[PDB]
Amino acid sequence: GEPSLGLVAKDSPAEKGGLKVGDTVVSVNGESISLWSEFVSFIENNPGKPLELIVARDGYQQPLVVTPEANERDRTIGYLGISPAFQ
Amino acid sequence: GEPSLGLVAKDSPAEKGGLKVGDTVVSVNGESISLWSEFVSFIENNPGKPLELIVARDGYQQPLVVTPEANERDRTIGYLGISPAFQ
Repeated sequence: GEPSLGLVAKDSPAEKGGLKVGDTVVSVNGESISLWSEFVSFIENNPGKPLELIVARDGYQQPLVVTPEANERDRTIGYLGISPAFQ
Repeated sequence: GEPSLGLVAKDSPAEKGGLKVGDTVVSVNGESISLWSEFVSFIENNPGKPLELIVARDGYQQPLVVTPEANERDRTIGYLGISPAFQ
């Protein structure tokens, strides 16, 4: 639902780019997003390409760059190493 | 996508009711489900009431009961403590 992160995998693109549990993704490449599925779409469809994020963390919005890597099960789609917030 | 548990939060209603990573939820309250979002609908809309699950684990189905608790960020919605696998 909401574009807020649960757990971040160790040594993942998400960890390397500075994402943390609890971050809310505000925008990707300047495009505002409101749905987790939109964030997932940007990840899966852009393997190897940097994504410029604005995230809300601890009451402030800050920029990050994260680059999806080739998913080990299907190298044609991107993987960041993130799970959505627990529901 | 699939109602298959990638992550189960520690000390959550999900853990306390016996759910484990890798379980697939087959039905809730006798109603078959096929989508993660359907399980989320049952959880979010039934805070504080038991849900009767059938779960598939290692090829066998078994009954479990879980009781969603009031969500942290929003105490009007139920929370179980589940997330899909990393993406």
